Amino acid sequence: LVDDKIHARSTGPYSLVTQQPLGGKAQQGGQRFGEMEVWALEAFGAAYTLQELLTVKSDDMQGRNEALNAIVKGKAIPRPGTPESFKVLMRELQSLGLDIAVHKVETQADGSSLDV
Amino acid sequence: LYETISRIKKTTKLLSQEMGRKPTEEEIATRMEMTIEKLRFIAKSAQLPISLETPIGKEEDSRLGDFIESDGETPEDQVSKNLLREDLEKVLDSLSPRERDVLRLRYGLDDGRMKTLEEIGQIFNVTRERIRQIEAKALRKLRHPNRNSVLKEYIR
Amino acid sequence: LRAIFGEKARDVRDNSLRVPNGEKGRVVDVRLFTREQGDELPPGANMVV
Amino acid sequence: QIMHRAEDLISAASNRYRITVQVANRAKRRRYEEFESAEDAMMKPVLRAIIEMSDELT
Amino acid sequence: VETFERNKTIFFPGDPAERVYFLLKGAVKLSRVYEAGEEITVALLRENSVFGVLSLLTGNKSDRFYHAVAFTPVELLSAPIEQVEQALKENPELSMLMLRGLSSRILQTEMMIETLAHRDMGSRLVSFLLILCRDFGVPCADGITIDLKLSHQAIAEAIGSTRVTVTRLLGDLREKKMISIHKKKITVHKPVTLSR
Amino acid sequence: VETFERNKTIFFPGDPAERVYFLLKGAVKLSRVYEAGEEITVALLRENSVFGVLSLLTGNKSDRFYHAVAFTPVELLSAPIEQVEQALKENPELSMLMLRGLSSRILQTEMMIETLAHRDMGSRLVSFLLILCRDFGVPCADGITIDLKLSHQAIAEAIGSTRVTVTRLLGDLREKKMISIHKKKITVHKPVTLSR
Amino acid sequence: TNQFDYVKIGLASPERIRQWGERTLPNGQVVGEVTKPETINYRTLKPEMDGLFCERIF
Repeated sequence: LVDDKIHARSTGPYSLVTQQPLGGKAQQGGQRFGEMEVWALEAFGAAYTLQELLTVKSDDMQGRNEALNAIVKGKAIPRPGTPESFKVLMRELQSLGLDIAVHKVETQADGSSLDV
Repeated sequence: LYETISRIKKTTKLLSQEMGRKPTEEEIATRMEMTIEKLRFIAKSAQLPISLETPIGKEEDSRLGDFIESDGETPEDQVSKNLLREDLEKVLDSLSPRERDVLRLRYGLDDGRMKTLEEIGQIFNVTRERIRQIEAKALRKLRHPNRNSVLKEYIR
Repeated sequence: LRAIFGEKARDVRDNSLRVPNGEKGRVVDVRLFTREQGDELPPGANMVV
Repeated sequence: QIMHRAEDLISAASNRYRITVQVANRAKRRRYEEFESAEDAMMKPVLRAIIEMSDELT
Repeated sequence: VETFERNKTIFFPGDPAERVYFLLKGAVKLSRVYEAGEEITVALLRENSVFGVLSLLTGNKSDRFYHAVAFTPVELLSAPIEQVEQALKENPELSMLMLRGLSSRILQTEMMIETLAHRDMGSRLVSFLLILCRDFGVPCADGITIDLKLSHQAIAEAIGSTRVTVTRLLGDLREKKMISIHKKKITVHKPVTLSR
Repeated sequence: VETFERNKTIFFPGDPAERVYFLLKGAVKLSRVYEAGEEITVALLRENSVFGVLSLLTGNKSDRFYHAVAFTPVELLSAPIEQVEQALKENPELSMLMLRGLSSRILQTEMMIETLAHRDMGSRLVSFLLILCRDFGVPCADGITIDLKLSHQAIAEAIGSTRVTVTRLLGDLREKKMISIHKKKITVHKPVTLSR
Repeated sequence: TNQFDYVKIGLASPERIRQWGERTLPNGQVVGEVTKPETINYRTLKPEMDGLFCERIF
């Protein structure tokens, strides 16, 4: 019956490990945007949404919040950061005989660093 | 404890013999030497954890643990709070800006709970008879309706 | 914010059980379960309702 | 009308992206600047932005 | 049988749980609030008895407009507004009961009246000092004293004092003959007699 | 509709007489009375409205220890003790009239009490002066004044000064530029605003 | 976005591996290593002090 399938989530509980909202059917879940779904976004024109959708409504943790806020404030929202599950992937990989140097190349002396 | 547990199991089975399904517990404690409180503790104590991802059940669709969250908190709380901050801030920060400093010094509004009036008295300008006076003064000031009646709703 | 109200706040989360949303309807029953009420519960639970 | 304007807007302008974004940021300013001036609850800063870019600007 | 500690409040202004209460024991003095500051207590009670007329002033829309106080470790009961609303709506006696208790808080005022805002900060301090000994006093040998563990400047709320409580009272304590102290005690010697 | 000469009395202790004294007009004060050489005039009233708290204090058997006063040319109605007895004994409505009244005066004390409780010959008045124009005031141009001739010490009874305060009343007109005076006219300029 | 440009896939030499958990302290003596395979304690639940959940190294 209809009620058997109705849902909504402004926001709610997240995941454990991977903080992205806890989508399972009973309890404030969230719509998963698989590749083929993103294949309908980047296939379209202006795809910010994409971006953000990928993050602030799922992962930049702090990103999440303070967005939220930022609307409550009454203005726009701030630029995102990097989602989580990246950072996670680092970890694994690193945990497996790696030397990941995600890293910038700045200065006129072009500067090679690394990061968190 | 492993042994104690087993020993209990056997001893309780003896009770079960006379009192089927050993419903006796505290009576079993006459032979268990301890309130069921520990007996039940033992029960849970002797539990083996679960894969966090046994595929759920009634459907092989998913593992477990994928319906909970980490030690983190939802923005909904985060924000509310942070409101508090400023809400306050201004609302305090509209009576005796200097004293307002000590309001954050001898208290929070930053990262001390505290700077013991002692240390604080001199911290701002070296003082002994100008502190708990302006302290209460500050509170009672931002207290009472119109003043405290601003956190009256945001009691966070 | 205590101090201001100097509310010596309480200490107790309060996980009542609430009807979630989108339900109605009379209540038929209850079935309490504790040491006396069958005690059908996980090891260390007190009441089940 | 705004609809036809929205059309004309991008029926004779730069990359349909290129536009938008500049529609966007504009409104961003239209919101940042004139922050909550006329309520705007109805004429969203974006809407403004569009009309003032699809008719005023045109 | 609600209650608190020697350093607390019962409530504020603005706070709409204004129904007649029932100080079961202890004073639980109420400190009527003010704008910038300075709070009388005025109110001060006994066994069983009520305080905080709220759903009663501007109807049930009254704002306490007077912060409260858990003066000593409280002890205070209350009752569903109905008791002073529906249950009161009934026979007068019912309302009268609350009115009699209100008359107590009222009598209290009259008691402060004259004794308070008298003129001198010494006579006045005593004008209700003996009164105090008649309220939470402790009779013992010397005579009807209080004994409650107290300031020098809560006292000042008695006058608008600064050191009078610790200085002038010392007089009555010895130079003048009227009370004595045990670290923070009061031994009213007397109803009148010496020091009168 | 009883009344008495200006600045007379409605009774003395020992003679509660007809318990009630529904003070109608004039707008009239009860001076209290007691050993204290001073006898604060606490009660002060309006149209229609009551006094009479006699055949009730301490469950009756209570004299009106507050020697009364026919303050301005009075105007006061009353009603036999029994009249209220049976009345209140019956439905409360006929006397909800009467408990709303009570409130009027019960609260009439606490306020001005917040003023008198201000131990000082200054602000205490600036606050009290407002209350006046807020009750028997006369708004006119300057603003909400009283217009009732002020007997100087009439305002020194709630303070305790002698004549310094009497030239402080001048302040109101001069430095305070907050009232004026015209064969004892009384011209509160303002709710606050030539001297807040 | 402006934190880095390219990634550097590769291997973790034993120094780099041991360079994943040193957390040397001011007592001056290194850690990050775990000397226990067990997890939280049975009585309380706290993380041993050198097991899979040792705090002082995570």
